Amino acid sequence: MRVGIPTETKNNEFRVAITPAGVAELTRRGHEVLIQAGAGEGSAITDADFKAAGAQLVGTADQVWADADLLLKVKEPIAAEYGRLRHGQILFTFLHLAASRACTDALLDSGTTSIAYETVQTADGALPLLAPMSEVAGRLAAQVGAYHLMRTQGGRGVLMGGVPGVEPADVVVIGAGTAGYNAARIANGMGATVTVLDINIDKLRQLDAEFCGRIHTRYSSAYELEGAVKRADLVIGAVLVPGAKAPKLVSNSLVAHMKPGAVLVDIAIDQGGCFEGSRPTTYDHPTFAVHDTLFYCVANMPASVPKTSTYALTNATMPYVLELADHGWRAACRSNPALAKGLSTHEGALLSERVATDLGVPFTEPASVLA
Ligand SMILES: CNc1ncnc2c1ncn2[C@@H]1O[C@H](CO)[C@@H](O)[C@H]1O
Repeated sequence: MRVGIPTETKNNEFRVAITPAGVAELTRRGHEVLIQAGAGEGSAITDADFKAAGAQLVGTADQVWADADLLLKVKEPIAAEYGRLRHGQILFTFLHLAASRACTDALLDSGTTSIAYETVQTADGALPLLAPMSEVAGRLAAQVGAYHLMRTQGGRGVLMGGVPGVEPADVVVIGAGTAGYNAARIANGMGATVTVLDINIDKLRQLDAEFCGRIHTRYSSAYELEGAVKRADLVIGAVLVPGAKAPKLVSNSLVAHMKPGAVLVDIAIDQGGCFEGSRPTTYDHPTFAVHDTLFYCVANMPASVPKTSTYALTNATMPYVLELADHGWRAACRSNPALAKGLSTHEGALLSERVATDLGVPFTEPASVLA
């Protein structure tokens, strides 16, 4: 058994799918760990750090993919990587197959076995590998929203927390899930007057207790959302629905009635976004205009703080990585139903019903390959 970790190849993808701690634990259990030279540098992990932990440093991506029985990544394989996919390999990474027929087809045709980080799901319904990325994105949303509120960024020119005697930014967070909770928490810590909207009153009750009412909570009726958004300096869209696409909760018509220079940060942009006018941008020109407002729609936000997010992710993936390495995909999935819910492809079979219907291709019951 060799576990291989290649360098991430997507635009501004600085994260890596393992850290020296994880390398140490794998090598201690008798597994070889092959890591592409430079793979951790985006995350401030040097080749020397990885080697001291037991990793075999490999000069090329091609050798990692060729030699590895278990291949750990952060993002989905891109076109340039399709020719590296292999029948006898297990790939464990964020896949988002519903968003790519091409990626889905590449995995099936290769016959490879793949497990998606984002559909690994515990009995209580939680998504333990997606969770830390939602936490990072939410906290990032507050700090990037604060920055783009500066007049020198085209924003309204409002300081998050005000100063004594002067109004703070009015911040509206749409969605009180993991991402939204974390956005409201940081925005609140910066001094902003934060209102969180959700249709799940239990989540609002949780926010109300945690901050003793300092974070305002409003039931998200259409009337309430319009009114709050109209008054906001900063709107953070954090309604991320697990699976298919995000609802368009904020219309361009509504945007036209917003304060000039208001900033809208969509952290559901990887699901088409929850604003109507949202188009996925990137760090080069992260913002565009919509009716005198500024939209921030950068996809893959956690990639911008890789030192943090590499650890957040791999801390969460570690026990699954160890199970897969120790026991192989089938035994691991048989023993751990949370991991089985991530099973995506195997030997040309597509194993996600939700992915299959969204693409309109056949689905093979996961039970048929596990039992
Ligand atoms: C108005 N429409 C809406 N407004 C506010 N939150 C919503 C919403 N639709 C879904 N959500 C919430 O989004 C959160 C995270 O996806 C969940 O807590 C949902 O309850």
